[PDB]
Amino acid sequence: STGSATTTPIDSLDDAYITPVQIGTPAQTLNLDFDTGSSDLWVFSSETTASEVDGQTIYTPSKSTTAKLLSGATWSISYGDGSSSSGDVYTDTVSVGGLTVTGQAVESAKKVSSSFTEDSTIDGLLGLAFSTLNTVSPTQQKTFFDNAKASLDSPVFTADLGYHAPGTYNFGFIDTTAYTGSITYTAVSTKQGFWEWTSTGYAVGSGTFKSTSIDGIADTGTTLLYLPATVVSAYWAQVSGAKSSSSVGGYVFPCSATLPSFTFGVGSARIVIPGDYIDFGPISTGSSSCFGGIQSSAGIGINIFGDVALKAAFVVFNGATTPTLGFASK
Repeated sequence: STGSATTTPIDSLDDAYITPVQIGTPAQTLNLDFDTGSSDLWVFSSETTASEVDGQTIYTPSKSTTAKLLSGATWSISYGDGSSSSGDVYTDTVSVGGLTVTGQAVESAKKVSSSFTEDSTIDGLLGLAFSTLNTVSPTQQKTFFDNAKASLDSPVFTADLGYHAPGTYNFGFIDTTAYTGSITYTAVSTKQGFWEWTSTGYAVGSGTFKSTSIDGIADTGTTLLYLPATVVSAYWAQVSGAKSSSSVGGYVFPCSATLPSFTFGVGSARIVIPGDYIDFGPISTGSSSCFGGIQSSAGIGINIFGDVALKAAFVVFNGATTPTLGFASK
């Protein structure tokens, strides 16, 4: 089997991407944030505290003939941005882009933090990291990808995120028309439960490439590119007037600037992030100070190749017995 679904930016900045997902019988379609940095499929639901729901589409298990309470199971998750959610668990039929999993754990939110409430466009998350991170207790549950894997033509999914445009998540096949050149594959460590890999270096604009190992995670659920303070300082030093602002919470730059590109290494290959991808616009409405798309990972504890990086590439998440990551230009 295979699946193919379009993923669409939630706003004009590409702050996140939503992908329609069919849950239950008859289908209830929710728009979920596919997140390769976590491993819980959770939804706004009929059980979510009413005051914490503001415009989201909810899953109502009582209206699904295939829903079953997973008795005794609870979940609770906290994300790197400080947001959180928790609740109980149902199993139900879940389909993405024509690919169907029966008996998928659908984690129903009883509580969500304010950031989720305030984002009316995201009806929940669909985790695509390794199932070892799943938070369901006392019986840990499998991700949608893990459940689908044996049925897939090939044990892979791909992320093809657009810049200010829709893109595609494919399951079970590599679309050879979706990228240019060849795909370069690189080793993955699953020790922390992430799609963790080591970039071979970077360049700023037309500058020379610096060969250096940068361990990080491929995370579709993180908006920006978070790299070591040395790397980030070298980037922003090439932008007149750019500075790190403690008040704002990172690097800002004059909105009048033209940003240089940023290149990252994948083995001997190179992925170029155009300068425009690094512009996240005014810090507040009408401001002439703009927020940077490359930020320091210092104090996160991990480097994160988020959407800013991933959307410059066609990315293969290879879930074979020895997982790997592939990157191609597009």
